Amino acid sequence: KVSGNYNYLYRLFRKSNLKPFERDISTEIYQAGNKPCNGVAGFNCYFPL
Amino acid sequence: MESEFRVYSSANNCTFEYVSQPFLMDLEGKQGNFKNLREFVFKNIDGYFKIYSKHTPIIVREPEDLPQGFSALEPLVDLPIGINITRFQTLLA
Amino acid sequence: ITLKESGPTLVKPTQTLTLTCAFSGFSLNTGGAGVGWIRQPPGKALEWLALIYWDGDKRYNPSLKSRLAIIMDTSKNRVVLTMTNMDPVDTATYYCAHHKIEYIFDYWGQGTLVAVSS
Amino acid sequence: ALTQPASVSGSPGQSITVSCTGTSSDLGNFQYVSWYQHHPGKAPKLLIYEVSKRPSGVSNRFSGSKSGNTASLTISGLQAEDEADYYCCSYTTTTIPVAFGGGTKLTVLGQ
Ligand SMILES: *[C@@H]1O[C@H](CO)[C@@H](O)[C@H](O)[C@H]1NC(C)=O
Repeated sequence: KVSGNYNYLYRLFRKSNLKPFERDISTEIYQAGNKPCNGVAGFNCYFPL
Repeated sequence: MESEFRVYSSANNCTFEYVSQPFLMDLEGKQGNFKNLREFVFKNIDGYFKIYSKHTPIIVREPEDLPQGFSALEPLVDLPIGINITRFQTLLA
Repeated sequence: ITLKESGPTLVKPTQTLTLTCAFSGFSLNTGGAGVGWIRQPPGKALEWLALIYWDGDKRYNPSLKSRLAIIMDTSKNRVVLTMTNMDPVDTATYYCAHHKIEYIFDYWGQGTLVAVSS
Repeated sequence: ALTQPASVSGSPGQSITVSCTGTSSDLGNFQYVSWYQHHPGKAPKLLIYEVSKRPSGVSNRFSGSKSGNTASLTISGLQAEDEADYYCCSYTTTTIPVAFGGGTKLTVLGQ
């Protein structure tokens, strides 16, 4: 797309690695280790796709 | 009969359909003198699920007393979904 | 293939332009093709206005976002461009065209010219 | 950006060549640049897509080639109705994503 195609998404991180041929369809807010963070985004919390 | 057929309510689009000959049981049934032994092995490997099945027809013995007989299981279903599976469960009567 | 362009001849300085263009015959089962609108006045070269894909995405020229709207029929009949708060420098001719990405404008319509009544 | 000479002239029949160029920083690796022709009172038509690929319906006398930062087209065997408004259109990533020439007006000396 001439100004950018944003219809294709990719994943930057998970909780851990993944076994072969597996599908991680589930999407949720990801926190970093020990900080209590849920519901919305912010510090050490943003949408992984 | 088909008592409470509304255990599944919402559906979107069905893709694969297959009709086969029914599983071998006895005609009707009663309480006591249990005969059929259904046995399945459920396994998951490399993103592939698999169900192995075996069906022993006739048992005439005391209650409990699980036998020492030996039998293998044919490969029934090889299922390439590729997902995390956790909540497979049938319903009894 | 036929492309039909319709628009007003003279418009008021405070009016909004409603250009329409119809296309007959395309391979709609594709990705990246679409319908584009371009204009030029006499005495100055060409400059691009807008382009629409088949997924409903609208791409206008920058800093002209608010005064450009697109009606897409979803019936493969016609595409309407409605532009508000016109300027007498925009009195120009308008071409509706097909837009792939290699062919920047593959087939060109006849277009219509418009001028201000002021 | 993208620029070309405003007008060009020459003897009828042969000996003409029209070029475009632009700044390499604005130019996104210089792919998919096309050459069109505009007529007064007639709809413009496509002649050359992506430098040196020939579409259907055009003659073999039209040719195009690109060297370094400059692209160009040549035509041999000119005629009395071969005066044109040859435009180059290209992709520019930093500014407005499409750029459309600088204006050309070919004239002949047959009269
Ligand atoms: C997914 O796999 C985990 C094991 O990693 C398991 O505990 C869980 O029940 C599975 N299903 C869901 C829906 O999380």
